[PDB]
Amino acid sequence: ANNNPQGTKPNSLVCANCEGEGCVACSQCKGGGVNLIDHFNGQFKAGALCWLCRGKKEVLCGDCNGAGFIGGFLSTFDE
Amino acid sequence: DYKLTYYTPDYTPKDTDLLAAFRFSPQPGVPADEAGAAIAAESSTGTWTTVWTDLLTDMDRYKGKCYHIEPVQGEENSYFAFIAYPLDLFEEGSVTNILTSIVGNVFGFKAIRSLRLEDIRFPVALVKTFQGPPHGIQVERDLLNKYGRPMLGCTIKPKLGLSAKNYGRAVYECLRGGLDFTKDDENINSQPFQRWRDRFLFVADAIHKSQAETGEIKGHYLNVTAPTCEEMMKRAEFAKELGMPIIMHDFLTAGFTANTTLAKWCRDNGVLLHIHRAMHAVIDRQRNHGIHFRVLAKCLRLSGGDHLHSGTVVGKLEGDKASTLGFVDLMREDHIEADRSRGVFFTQDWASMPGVLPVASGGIHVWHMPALVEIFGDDSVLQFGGGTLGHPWGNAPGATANRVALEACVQARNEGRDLYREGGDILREAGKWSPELAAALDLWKEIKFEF
Amino acid sequence: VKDYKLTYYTPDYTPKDTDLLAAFRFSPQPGVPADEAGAAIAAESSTGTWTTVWTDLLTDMDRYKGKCYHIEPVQGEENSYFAFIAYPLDLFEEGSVTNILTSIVGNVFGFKAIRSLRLEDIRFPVALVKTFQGPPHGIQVERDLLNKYGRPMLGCTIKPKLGLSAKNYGRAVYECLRGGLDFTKDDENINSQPFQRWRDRFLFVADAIHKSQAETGEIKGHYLNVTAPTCEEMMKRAEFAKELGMPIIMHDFLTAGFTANTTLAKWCRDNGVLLHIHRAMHAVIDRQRNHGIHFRVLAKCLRLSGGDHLHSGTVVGKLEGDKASTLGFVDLMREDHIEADRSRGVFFTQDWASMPGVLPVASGGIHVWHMPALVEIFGDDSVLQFGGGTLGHPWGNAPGATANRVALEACVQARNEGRDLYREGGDILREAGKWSPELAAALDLWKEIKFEFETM
Amino acid sequence: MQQLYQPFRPPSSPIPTQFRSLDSAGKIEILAGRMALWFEYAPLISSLYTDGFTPPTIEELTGISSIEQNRLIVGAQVRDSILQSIHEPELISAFDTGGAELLYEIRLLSTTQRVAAATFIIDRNIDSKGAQDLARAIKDYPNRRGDVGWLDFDYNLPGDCLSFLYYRQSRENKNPSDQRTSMLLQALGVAESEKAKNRLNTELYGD
Repeated sequence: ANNNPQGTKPNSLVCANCEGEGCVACSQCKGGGVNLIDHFNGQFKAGALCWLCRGKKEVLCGDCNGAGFIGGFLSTFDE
Repeated sequence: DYKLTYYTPDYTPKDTDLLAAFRFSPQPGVPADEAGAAIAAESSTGTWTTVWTDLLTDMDRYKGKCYHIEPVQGEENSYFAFIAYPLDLFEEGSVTNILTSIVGNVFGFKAIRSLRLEDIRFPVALVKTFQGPPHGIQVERDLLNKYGRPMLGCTIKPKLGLSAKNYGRAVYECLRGGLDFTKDDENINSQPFQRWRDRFLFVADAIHKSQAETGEIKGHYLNVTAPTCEEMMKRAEFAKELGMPIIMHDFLTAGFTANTTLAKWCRDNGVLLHIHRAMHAVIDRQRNHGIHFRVLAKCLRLSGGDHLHSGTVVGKLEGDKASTLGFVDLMREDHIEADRSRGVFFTQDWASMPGVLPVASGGIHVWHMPALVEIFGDDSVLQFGGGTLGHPWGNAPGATANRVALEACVQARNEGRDLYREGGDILREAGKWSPELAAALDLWKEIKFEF
Repeated sequence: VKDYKLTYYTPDYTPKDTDLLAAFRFSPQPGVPADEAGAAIAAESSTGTWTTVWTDLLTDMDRYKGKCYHIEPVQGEENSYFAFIAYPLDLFEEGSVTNILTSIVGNVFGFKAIRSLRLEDIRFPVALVKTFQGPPHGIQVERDLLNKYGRPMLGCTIKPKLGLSAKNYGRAVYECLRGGLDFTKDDENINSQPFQRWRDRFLFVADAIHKSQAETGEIKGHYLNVTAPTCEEMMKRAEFAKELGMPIIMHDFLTAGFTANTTLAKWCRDNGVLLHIHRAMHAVIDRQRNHGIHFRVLAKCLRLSGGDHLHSGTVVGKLEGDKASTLGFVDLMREDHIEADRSRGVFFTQDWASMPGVLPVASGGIHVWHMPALVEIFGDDSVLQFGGGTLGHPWGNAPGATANRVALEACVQARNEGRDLYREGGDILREAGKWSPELAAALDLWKEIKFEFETM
Repeated sequence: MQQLYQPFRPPSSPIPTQFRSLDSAGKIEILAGRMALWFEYAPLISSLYTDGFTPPTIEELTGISSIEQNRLIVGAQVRDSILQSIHEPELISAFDTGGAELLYEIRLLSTTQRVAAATFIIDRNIDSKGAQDLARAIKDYPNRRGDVGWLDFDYNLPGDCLSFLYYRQSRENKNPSDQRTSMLLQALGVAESEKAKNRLNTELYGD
């Protein structure tokens, strides 16, 4: 996925990564919904649900934590 | 996020919404609309999205909505922002909850240089759940039986290093002369050189003597600010047992919980409460960061209090004088229309809640008597510092000087004369039948100017 | 030449949103017009004066004055009118129902110019509903305390009222509770009387509750009647019922009063007990269609004062107007915003401002064959009280309880699955009375009633 | 551990085809691991109920509170009542992830009047409040047998029922008063029949 550590739009406050959505697409199944490769040893085998998103094709975003912007008690450190 | 969902510029606010007006200055690069939406989101659920709120379709019932971001003229890189909060976010009877919910963590936002809270509007639905002033204005003017003129008070300046015996003698001298109230210094509670029970005893003795001797009703503000709540209640109960009619408190160092507790006690036990405003310049002195004082005056009128310090306006330039007149009108009156020229941002209706009495102080003398008498009117108290204890003859002569000057000015205002132009003339034709007023007019040479 | 506007009947006057509105239905004696009858009703409920003689002495006696702002005739009846009156917000004490009552209905009902007077509705502003406490818990909180989701609650009242010992009363309570019911109810007339004092009844009922709840695996409750001659005695009963660990108590708000009911509601709020409000001595007021106080007003005053459950009476059907009125004042105490609907009985648009709801309780002479209709009228936020429908089963109390439980579960399941309950009800119950003999006996005892409601 | 005297329990409950040969621990470990979607393992809790597993015990083992359990069972039942009749797959493929809290409100309508309600509620993205008020307005329609302009609003579709509710609520007023205008404009914004529309325009405008 993107490699912005924690970045906004050029002038706006909207976080660039999620574009203000607050949610991104799963990076394991690529929005597919089912697992593709066996991952650990065989307890997560291909054909079943995705091991990460549990079958929702949509996860939260790290830089902007569910807040459509950068700053505040969710995305930044409290002083 | 081209849609902001928090900046609804066409939203009109209800009559059960709490409105707030901020003046903010955004960082370089950030626009104004998004800064307003961010101020609305920080002081509520701190999200623009709906990834948590959409738990079971329980959305947007507990979020604020910016609806006006007009800019302020003169200054640039500085704007006004209006915000509307629902009513079911706040609890009843608690001012701490309102403060915590609004100004809790918005001031620590990172994408703004500075942020100030200028006004606030409480709906009637929320005004009716607080007690308010214990007594008010009409009741506290009927209890003391003093009609048709301001009240007179004196502060005792030789604060520290005075035995309780001498303290009582000075109080007796001042009160016997003709004053109404004496005031206890702000930082005299229980120091080792003068404990509080002794002070209370001798002050009560002096009050009883002077009141039984002069026929009027006298009083002394007794400072009950304590380290805990048990000590505060002990001091208040003892001051009531002696028969004292009025006490004192500090609502900004002791807090709002202690002030609400004391106000409820004072309502139940028939005592008047005078509120001193120490430690207030720490919050509101700079015009670019803090909490304007009219917001704290409103919060005080809500929680409790009968008198309130407000500061003189005899030498302010303009705007500041208009601002102080505005937030004096916000305290004494019952319905105030929006007039941005004198501070008031929103229309406030108090639903027949009693008023609060302004107090002027800070080194004023007899020559200021006309101006004050026509600015604050007759619903106020006038505190004198050196203007009473500095008379060449003593304390009782200074008391009589101030009393004579005040009654002369008010009698001259009643007849229809003008106090701006010919106030000094009135004082001069009054300072002929009395030596004390003549000595006072000769000591304070300040006849500065009028009109 | 003409009376100066009567100063009280101001037709073109819309009332502000901080005024208390009241709707009277009155009928005046022959030879009196309606306009000044309405103006006199407005002057009696306040300063009893049309003139201005007792004022003008530096006084504004026009801020404490009602104003009849609307008069209309009742369609379908001659010589009877509706008068609307608006009072300010300064006449009323903050947080007192006694004061509202004694200020509105104090003197006016004895006025000699009218032949009859009835108070049909009343509207409180938000500024006034915010100064009261309301129900101690509400609906969601009391559904979470008992942990009963997705069905009406079941309760039984004990018919062999008197002459029964406390130990025997406890045994019957136990038998009913372990059969499958949720609540049992103390008889209203039962206080500390020579044959059964209160502390003994409390002891044995608490023991039965603990036994049955521990052996069946869910939460059971009994409403203990804590009505006393004095407030101090009432507090002793309530405190001892809390010490035993009881979840719910009972009161009686029309013979004890509103002061005692407000005090008990505050106690229950501070100590986490639910409160059930019995409805006794009410037909003395709200029965005759032309005098008294409609029960809708008292339901509103109760939601203000305090109480979690309120009796409403089964309305399975008598006539569509009366059942419409009952549905009106059943939705006036569960919802949060009710729009004016003159057919349902509501006159003003009432807004409650996030005050909790109140569970309506259907009671009195209902049995198994009535279960479908009820389940679709009152819904899922309600209680169903059974009298002889539980203790009269051919072979005991526990099988009667089980029959009622099975019928209720079957009906709500068949409603969730999609079928309707106005045409498939009897068939639902006969299908459920095959894998269960108790329900079969109960169906054989009571005669099936044929509903003929709006089927088209 | 059996809990004494629960004689009101049904005989049993049906289980989907894929789980017809599992034990109780299999149901437990498939509920705890979410190894299905809600409408697959709702019959599993509905069946576990009938073996002496009280909602508190299942909440202790699996980890879903009783309110969620009841909501899921009722939602799966409503969905199964929808799919087995005249329908179109725009919604069954949309009720796959998170549609129970909305399916819990149309449970008051009979199977005849559920597909139209589902279409109306998913076409405009309405939450639980709007769904509850819509179902109540639909159920209140046959009671008003005779009123002002009742037969001009059809009842075989939810838009006209809700529009009639708004329209009859607006008539409790007089000349526009600036409050009737809002209610009428909100009524015309949901109606979907041309006869109701031309009546609403006949009364709001021109006449």
